[PDB]
Amino acid sequence: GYDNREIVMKYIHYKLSQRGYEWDASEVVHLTLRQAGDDFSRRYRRDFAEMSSQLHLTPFTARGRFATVVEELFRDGVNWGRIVAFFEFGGVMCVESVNREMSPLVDNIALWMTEYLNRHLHTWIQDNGGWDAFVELYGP
Amino acid sequence: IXIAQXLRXIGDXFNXYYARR
Repeated sequence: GYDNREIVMKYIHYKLSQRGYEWDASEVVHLTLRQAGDDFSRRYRRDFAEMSSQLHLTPFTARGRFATVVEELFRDGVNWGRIVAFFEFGGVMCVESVNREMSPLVDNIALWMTEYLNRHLHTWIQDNGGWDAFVELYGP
Repeated sequence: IXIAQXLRXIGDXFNXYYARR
């Protein structure tokens, strides 16, 4: 386990580099989340195909859409699958930001994700075994 | 609230696919 900020930073850096974008700022947690995120994306590629246009992302819409989506995602519960979806949704927001010539937003989204993990998911994560539990359920 | 409920449905289904034991 340890630090949510680093977990976010590493996840976002990886998702962006996959699209060839280099973003200026144990390891088993980072790798496991990468693997899970990639399988999530691989499986539900088609399902979220339209998403980037559904997002309709602008500097004025970004924070509101993030809140709306993340708050609704976890309204009636939390589980590791929903958390992986959360990370993937963030990744999509970042990729779309660069695409819509809003690359500075990437830093804001990383902050929003970090804050949300620290202030709203932290309790559930610790009560359910920490990132160590995630590693055992999802990783090698 | 689309995107969020259709992430949620699929997150839950995904968390199936990775059910304990």
